Amino acid sequence: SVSATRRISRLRRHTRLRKKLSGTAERPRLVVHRSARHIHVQLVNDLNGTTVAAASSIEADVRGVPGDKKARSVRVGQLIAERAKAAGIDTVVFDRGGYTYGGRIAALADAARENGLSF
Amino acid sequence: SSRNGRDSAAQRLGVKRYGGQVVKAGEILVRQRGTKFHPGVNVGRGGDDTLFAKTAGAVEFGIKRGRKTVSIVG
Amino acid sequence: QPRLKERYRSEIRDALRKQFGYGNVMQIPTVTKVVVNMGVGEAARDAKLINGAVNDLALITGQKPEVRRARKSIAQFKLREGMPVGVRVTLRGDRMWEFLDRLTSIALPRIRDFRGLSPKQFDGVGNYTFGLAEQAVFHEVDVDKIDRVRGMDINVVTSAATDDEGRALLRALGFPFK
Amino acid sequence: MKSDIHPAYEETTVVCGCGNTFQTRSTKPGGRIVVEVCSQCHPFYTGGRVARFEKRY
Amino acid sequence: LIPRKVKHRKQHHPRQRGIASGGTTVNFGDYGIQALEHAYVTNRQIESARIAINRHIKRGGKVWINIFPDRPLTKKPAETRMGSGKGSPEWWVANVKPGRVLFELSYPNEGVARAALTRAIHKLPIKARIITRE
Amino acid sequence: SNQLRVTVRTETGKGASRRARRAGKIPAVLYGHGAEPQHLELPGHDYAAVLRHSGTNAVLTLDIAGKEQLALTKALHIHPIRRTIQHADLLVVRRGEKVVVEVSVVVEGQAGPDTLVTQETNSIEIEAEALSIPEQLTVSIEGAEPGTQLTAGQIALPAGVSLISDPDLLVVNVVKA
RNA sequence: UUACGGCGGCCACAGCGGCAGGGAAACGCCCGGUCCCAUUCCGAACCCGGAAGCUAAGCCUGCCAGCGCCGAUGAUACUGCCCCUCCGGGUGGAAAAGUAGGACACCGCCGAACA
RNA sequence: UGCCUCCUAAAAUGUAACGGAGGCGCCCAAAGGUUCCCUCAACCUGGACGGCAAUCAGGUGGCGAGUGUAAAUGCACAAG
RNA sequence: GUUGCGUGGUUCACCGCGGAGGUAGAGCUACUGGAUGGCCGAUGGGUUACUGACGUCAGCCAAACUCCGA
Ligand SMILES: [Mg+2]
Ligand SMILES: [Mg+2]
Ligand SMILES: [Mg+2]
Ligand SMILES: [Mg+2]
Ligand SMILES: [Mg+2]
Ligand SMILES: [Mg+2]
Ligand SMILES: [Mg+2]
Ligand SMILES: [Mg+2]
Ligand SMILES: [Mg+2]
Ligand SMILES: [Mg+2]
Ligand SMILES: [Mg+2]
Ligand SMILES: [Mg+2]
Ligand SMILES: [Mg+2]
Ligand SMILES: [Mg+2]
Ligand SMILES: [Mg+2]
Ligand SMILES: [Mg+2]
Ligand SMILES: [Mg+2]
Ligand SMILES: [Mg+2]
Ligand SMILES: [Mg+2]
Ligand SMILES: [Mg+2]
Ligand SMILES: [Zn+2]
Repeated sequence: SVSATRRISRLRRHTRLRKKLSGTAERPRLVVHRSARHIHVQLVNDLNGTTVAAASSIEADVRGVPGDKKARSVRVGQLIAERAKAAGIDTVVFDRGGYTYGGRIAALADAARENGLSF
Repeated sequence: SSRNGRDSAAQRLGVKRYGGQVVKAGEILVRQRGTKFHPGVNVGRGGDDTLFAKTAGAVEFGIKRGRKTVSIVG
Repeated sequence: QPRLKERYRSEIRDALRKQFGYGNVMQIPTVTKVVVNMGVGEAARDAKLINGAVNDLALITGQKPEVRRARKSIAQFKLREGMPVGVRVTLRGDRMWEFLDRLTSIALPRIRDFRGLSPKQFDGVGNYTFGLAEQAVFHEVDVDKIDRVRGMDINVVTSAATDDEGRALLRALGFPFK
Repeated sequence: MKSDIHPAYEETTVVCGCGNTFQTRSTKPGGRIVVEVCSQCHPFYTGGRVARFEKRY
Repeated sequence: LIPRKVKHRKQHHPRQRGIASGGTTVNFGDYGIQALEHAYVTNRQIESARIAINRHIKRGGKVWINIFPDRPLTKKPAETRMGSGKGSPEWWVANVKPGRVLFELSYPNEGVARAALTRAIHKLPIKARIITRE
Repeated sequence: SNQLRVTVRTETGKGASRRARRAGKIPAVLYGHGAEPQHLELPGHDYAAVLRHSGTNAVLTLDIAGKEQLALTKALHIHPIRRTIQHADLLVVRRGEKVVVEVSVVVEGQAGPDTLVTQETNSIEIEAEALSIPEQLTVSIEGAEPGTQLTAGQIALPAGVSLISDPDLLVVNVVKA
């Protein structure tokens, strides 16, 4: 199989970078989840497991943005940047999610550094 | 005659601070070869796997997915 | 658009729903890769396989091969670890369908005293493997500008679950059996 | 790595002595691979002591 | 009887204390010799106690030895002072605790079998008895 | 039909059990079927009588201070030197339940030529209900050539009895000499 | 509230295997290699652009103790301190193995459909 | 005869004997630093030379491989 | 060990609590080795009553064996 290979291989890449990157209450952790159609993102606070802010491409604001999938990654990257600042967050650590930094995720990350977050 | 008789020095390994015992910052907790214990919260490893303390507090032991760990409750 | 690929999804793809009773079109078997390697054991001596075993599989299959190294040392075979002993090329996608056409149409009946291929060479899941003679049959290499002759062996890896499910697939593509 | 290390692989026309011909993509320069036997003009694609004593006598 | 390899050529003496916990009932045959006190039963004492069972029943039946001499004992040379290294191995020994069953036997005749095991008890450096299958 | 008057233990431990074996009686527990276990005392010599004369599968009828209870015997703990029972593991049976029980296998017959008969296992496990129908399993041996061996498969077992161990255990084996 | 997606706790009472069933959004396979990027060869993987095809697989839910795991009670081994000449006894702790049985996990936060 | 690892050493540490076994007087300019990616051995089935075993392909496989070098403690999250 | 000056219950004993172990014992189809009797038989030996690897059903052993564990 290849669909069962890809889940096991990316949650092993996700555990490898998780040993050294955890994220706390004053510096939360921006966790991306990249599918073929959308991307989801949330700030997780790994001391009691509590998401403080979240944004996704499946809601109505990101769905009506013209262009490719990188431009919808920029739009969801601007949403969780302006939702982190409504909860008192201005510095986070960036969780790759097991993926490769580049493409849609680096377009999410660079669109969140322009709008306030300082990673 | 014999071909035996030589040994080495004793290296004084082992747990140097037990559970519940209040430590200072920088104190050597579990001196060992390898990772018999693993470092947890507020415990750094060390070069020869020495498991010192990073912040003053009390030592407590536990399990974190099969590997037994040393932590410090600040 | 290669002709063997379009002939596959025109009548080969539909005929396997009659010979085997599948309930879903995703279950229909499909060849996924064709792996070719020389396996040049006489490269632990004389160190000449770059000129001879790489310049020919590049011409046969289309893309440059990978040099494979030995995993463990064997004293009886005069071999080390990390020594170049094998040369492999993997064919995917549209260059797979063009190689499987060019193998079965014009190549494979140039074997000297050819009488067929055996249909008992399945591994148990549906993956065929045969072997060839030398730096003959393929026209893309010429007999005049080469070193010593050397053969190969060719895997064909399908998505079929069992043996005869892959035997019916390769009979339709054009492998001669007996 | 799928750039200027692989050899030339361009479209090619193959003819046979029988009259069958088709078009694929190969590495032969000029697109002029010419065979003398193919998948339709080859055999196997298209097809005791007692009896010799009687033939002598 | 002698082991063909052992890992450690020079071992300590095995410790003679405790009641046995394995091999305490008759498992194979119908009659068995059970030890009642400690000794180091050697391989010569077993070969001498088996050929005294076989030449009293003389055919038929089966003799099991569920005891093996796999513990070496050493000996210094004779006219030697104390302590210039541990000596080379000399004997082979099984550690026999009370309760342990040494030899077992099946035979059709209850009288000849119980009297053949008695001729093997007088070859052993222990006090032993003959127990039956319940 | 094995009456056996028992009593409940006052104090339980290493000391109170040594003062019971010297006082004739023998300690046991009665558990099973989800109830909490009772800690009870057997009369010793009388319980040893119903074991030598009815096997190790005698359905006992215990009398726990007036109250009546049926019980099998799951396991025993024989002392290795005194060869006396130390501890019985009694389990309750409420008048017909498929319990897992081992039972003896005996050997009947002879062998004509020079043939040695060595039977390996003394018992095979079966499933059966309450008050004990099953007993030892008589096996006939006519002494064939030593390429014939007798198995837990092809055993003579009555109705209500089903073999649960393995249908390949070698129970009777014959050889030359 | 749920035959639903994520992120953690926890690391087999949670694993393995077998038998059935599920596609609203979602996860997925899946159609392609012009663009960032990629293969010690290969758009398989990684990356990118798509939405024709489908729940076969993954994933999710239900059901079985076959294998694996958990597991007392009571007894025993061993043992501290005594009594005592050994043997054993008094008193305070008390396993491993096996048995009865347990078990096809449980809980926290966010999102989506609900309500 | 100094150093290093184990057992003796009696479940913290330490512990003698001309008690039981073994290593060291180096090696590596990558076998160091960092960032990313991968899972091994053994067994089974199919394959030109090719054999028990070279390279290929597919199943099975949770650590039995591996660690520059002796042993112990570690390491599959990998320190491979 | 004594004695001079400082410190003053910090020592020690018992009870309750928080903790690391790998001895005793036991176990080994949980590893590395040893090894008993069946069963199956790759190989080896002259077409086979001799050898019996690896496997499997029982019963075992260990200072430098440990899934466990006072
Ligand atoms: Mg030396
Ligand atoms: Mg030491
Ligand atoms: Mg250093
Ligand atoms: Mg034992
Ligand atoms: Mg849908
Ligand atoms: Mg693709
Ligand atoms: Mg389905
Ligand atoms: Mg208990
Ligand atoms: Mg237990
Ligand atoms: Mg110590
Ligand atoms: Mg001590
Ligand atoms: Mg490096
Ligand atoms: Mg590395
Ligand atoms: Mg305590
Ligand atoms: Mg303790
Ligand atoms: Mg030890
Ligand atoms: Mg012991
Ligand atoms: Mg063994
Ligand atoms: Mg054997
Ligand atoms: Mg031990
Ligand atoms: Zn032709």
